[PDB]
Amino acid sequence: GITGTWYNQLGSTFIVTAGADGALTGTYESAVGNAESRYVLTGRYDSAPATDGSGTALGWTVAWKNNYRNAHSATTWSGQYVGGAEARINTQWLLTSGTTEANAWKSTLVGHDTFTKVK
Amino acid sequence: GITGTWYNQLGSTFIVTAGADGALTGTYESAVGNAESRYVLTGRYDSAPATDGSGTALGWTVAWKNNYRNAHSATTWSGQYVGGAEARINTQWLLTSGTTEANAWKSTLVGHDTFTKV
Amino acid sequence: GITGTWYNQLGSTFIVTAGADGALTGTYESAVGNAESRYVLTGRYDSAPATDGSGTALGWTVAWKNNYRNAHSATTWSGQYVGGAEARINTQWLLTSGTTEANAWKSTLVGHDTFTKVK
Amino acid sequence: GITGTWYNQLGSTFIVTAGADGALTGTYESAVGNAESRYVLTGRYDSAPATDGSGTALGWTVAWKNNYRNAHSATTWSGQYVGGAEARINTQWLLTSGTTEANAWKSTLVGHDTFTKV
Ligand SMILES: O=C(O)CCCCCNC(=O)CCCC[C@@H]1SC[C@@H]2NC(=O)N[C@@H]21
Ligand SMILES: O=C(O)CCCCCNC(=O)CCCC[C@@H]1SC[C@@H]2NC(=O)N[C@@H]21
Ligand SMILES: O=C(O)CCCCCNC(=O)CCCC[C@@H]1SC[C@@H]2NC(=O)N[C@@H]21
Ligand SMILES: O=C(O)CCCCCNC(=O)CCCC[C@@H]1SC[C@@H]2NC(=O)N[C@@H]21
Repeated sequence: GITGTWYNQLGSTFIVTAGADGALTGTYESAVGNAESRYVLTGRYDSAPATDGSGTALGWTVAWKNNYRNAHSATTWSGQYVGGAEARINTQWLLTSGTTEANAWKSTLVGHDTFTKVK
Repeated sequence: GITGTWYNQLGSTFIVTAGADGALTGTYESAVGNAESRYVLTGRYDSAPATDGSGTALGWTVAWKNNYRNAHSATTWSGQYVGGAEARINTQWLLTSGTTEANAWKSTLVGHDTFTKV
Repeated sequence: GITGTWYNQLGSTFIVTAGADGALTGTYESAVGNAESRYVLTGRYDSAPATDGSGTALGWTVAWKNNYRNAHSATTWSGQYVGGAEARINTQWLLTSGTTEANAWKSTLVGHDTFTKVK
Repeated sequence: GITGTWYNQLGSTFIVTAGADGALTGTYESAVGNAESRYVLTGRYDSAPATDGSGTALGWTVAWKNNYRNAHSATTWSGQYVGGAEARINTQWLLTSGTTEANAWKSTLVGHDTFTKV
């Protein structure tokens, strides 16, 4: 159910393929920030979820560098997939920028994104 | 400089290989929590950091399931690599557990880990 | 505009009074967790906001101990007030529990709450 | 044990008084960021921690505005006090800046600070 095209509240696009071994691979296109075009993403997910009523834990990373731009930063999203008629991935994320050692204290942003599956 | 064996402050070991295009691949062994043996890890890093003096942005994920246990959770570390004599990777992490909807508010833990090659 | 009664998506209630010196004082009643009745809250807010189109930065803390229960934990909410016809306080929070030194790594939860002002 | 003068790893000084019912009052002086002089701080702490061996839960807020500057932001630290010979306060913090709606996604920074009386 994870595999497919998803969009978040900002208009960003997340295209992912879930592998049988727990691997997530795909491309991400961000509606905001210092980004252009597609960026490679790689992640992991729990391929043997609990079967009560719980979500599937997962996470993925994107380094903001492709052939067109490099923002010297990486974002990791951690959250869970909640399947159903209306599938959603609720996340919390951390965006770290490469900084000198003096600005290190302000290298990391934190937010939350909710993704909606197309079709 | 990233490629290698790293250890954090809790006793975990992180073995990673950094590929030429920004890929991070390896295995993780946790010292705490519901965990036993190695777990596969994957991530990405800036394979062209700035030349000022800044660290190298990176991140990776470890889903806590292997052929022995499944804690139904995944951790993502976000931080930066800083080279030099005493190379370090400073990160902050988010641990999300699969939960029912009524427990989603307390699904995520947050912490910080410092990795060194010592 | 901050002063008043607010509710979040979980059904929790936040009654606050904003002082002229940047102080926030009031009571909080949580719909979830190890809590019962009212808990004292104290915080600070930027009493001289930018006047472009931006929110007002603020934060407050609640220690989960009152005369009825003690959860040995404290939550701090950090966010901004966005006034208007439909006033909202968008937050991110950290809940830390007192732990032994060995469980310290798992002492802190992180989430996000959106509050809606009544009337 | 909480009452006193504390310092973090960046050079900031935290002067607090802990009241009998759980109130935290004091002043903060930052060593980094847009900041100059002391800022008022208020918080709460568990005024009846458990007797096992656990730390004391606490939190406080500092709005970054005083009679000299206004960074239009507020930081909240959440963590715990651990007594003993080398008393420490370990925390994680969230720094939110007032933003326009189109910049709300990047309104909040997150970090961790360790305070000692040294
Ligand atoms: O590098 C700094 O110091 C930060 C500068 C401000 C933002 C610049 N942009 C970037 O670094 C890359 C864009 C990241 C986009 C973010 S990741 C979390 C959030 N979700 C989403 O779909 N888009 C945003
Ligand atoms: O504390 C508990 O066990 C209940 C809370 C839910 C978490 C359950 N999941 C786990 O314990 C999975 C293993 C995570 C261990 C973490 S990842 C962040 C930190 N760094 C490290 O090297 N080990 C710990
Ligand atoms: O103490 C632990 O180890 C955690 C145990 C699980 C939760 C127990 N509950 C508590 O500690 C106190 C309840 C806090 C309520 C939280 S604060 C953040 C969130 N917002 C809101 O309106 N309610 C919840
Ligand atoms: O890096 C910048 O200045 C742009 C990012 C927005 C933040 C603007 N606000 C400030 O700098 C206000 C002062 C915060 C300083 C922080 S609070 C967390 C950390 N601990 C400490 O003792 N000082 C720093």
